[PDB]
Amino acid sequence: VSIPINNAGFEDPFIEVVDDYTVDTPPGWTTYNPNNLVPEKRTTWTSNNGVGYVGPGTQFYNQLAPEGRNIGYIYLAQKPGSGVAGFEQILDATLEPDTKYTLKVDVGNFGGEISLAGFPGYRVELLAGDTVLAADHNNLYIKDGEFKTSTVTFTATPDNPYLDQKLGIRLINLLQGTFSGLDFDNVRLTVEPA
Amino acid sequence: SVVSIPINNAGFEDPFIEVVDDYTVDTPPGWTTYNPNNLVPEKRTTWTSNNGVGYVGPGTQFYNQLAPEGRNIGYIYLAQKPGSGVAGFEQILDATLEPDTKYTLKVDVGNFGGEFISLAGFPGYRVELLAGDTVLAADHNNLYIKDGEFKTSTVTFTATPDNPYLDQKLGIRLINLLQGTFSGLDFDNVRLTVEPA
Ligand SMILES: [Ca+2]
Ligand SMILES: [Ca+2]
Ligand SMILES: [Ca+2]
Ligand SMILES: [Ca+2]
Ligand SMILES: [Ca+2]
Ligand SMILES: [Ca+2]
Repeated sequence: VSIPINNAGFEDPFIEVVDDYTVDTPPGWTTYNPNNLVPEKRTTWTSNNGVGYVGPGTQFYNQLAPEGRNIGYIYLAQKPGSGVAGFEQILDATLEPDTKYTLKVDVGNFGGEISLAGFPGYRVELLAGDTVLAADHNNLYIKDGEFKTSTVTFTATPDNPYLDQKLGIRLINLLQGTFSGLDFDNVRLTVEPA
Repeated sequence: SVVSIPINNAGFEDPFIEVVDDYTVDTPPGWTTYNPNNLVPEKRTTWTSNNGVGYVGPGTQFYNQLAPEGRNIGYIYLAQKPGSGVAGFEQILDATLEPDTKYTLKVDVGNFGGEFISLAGFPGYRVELLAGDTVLAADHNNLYIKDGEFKTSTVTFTATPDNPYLDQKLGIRLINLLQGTFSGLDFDNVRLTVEPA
């Protein structure tokens, strides 16, 4: 009923200090970088992704991390309109027919003070091979300091072109606004019979 | 104070079609053909890629209900293999993106069934709410629609005063994704409303 995802809640690496965070791609995820917005050689000033600690006393959120200690974030330095980037993970599971997939991700708009107000917008995708089967493109209004849960669902029929191809997830910073950073957490993919 | 945004031929009711299950193969009034991948030729002949309007009236073979609104639906068919690109309808609206406003776009998306060369199967759809060239929010094939049925796609978007695209023209796209066969789908009942956030 549940499909396994590595580091699904970005709990690895463990981070001790409040509001600390990494600037390396979270383990178990690759950087989705179709427009080359995330450079090969990262700096703390460049487009970046990583993991962050949302602990008691966080200046980023009114709540704690939706799950565990940690969230995964994407930050883009380029100006709005330059493209997208984010997290991708291809799974060791395949598109199977008469099956309904439910992808749930929590999407965070962190606030605080540089000022962190505003949002670049998000997209969450369910892949089979290279094909986006279903995606939530920025449908939820998320206020600074809050998380909302994005849901993407998909049902494959026996006649689907992409059966037995590898399932995948993308979590995308759209860069359609500033402050152009956002957080994700608690990735969940469950199957049930159609 | 919820108010709607004018859309031309929002229901594809223009033009009138008298005979049930008959259809035009030309771009519907008030809409342009979204063809970013040139999939739909300028002159259409029935078994080529085309789009148009179609009458869903009593006795239709194509659906387990009549049209969601009025007599007519808007359809898009693509003859290429699943994977070759996307095409559908676009209409740029008169209104412009406004701050502190929640937008609600609702569209009925249809998966016709039957035979004609077997119509079972579906290409995938995407509904987009636009400002300028920017897709603010979109429903990329999020609803499972059985052959013979319609489902209501909903796209919402709240504009903040810091939004980079204020005062750009609003737009709507209804897209055949070409990720399956039979590679035709219908649309109907396009509505866009605004209300304060
Ligand atoms: Ca977590
Ligand atoms: Ca650090
Ligand atoms: Ca923010
Ligand atoms: Ca109609
Ligand atoms: Ca069909
Ligand atoms: Ca229905």
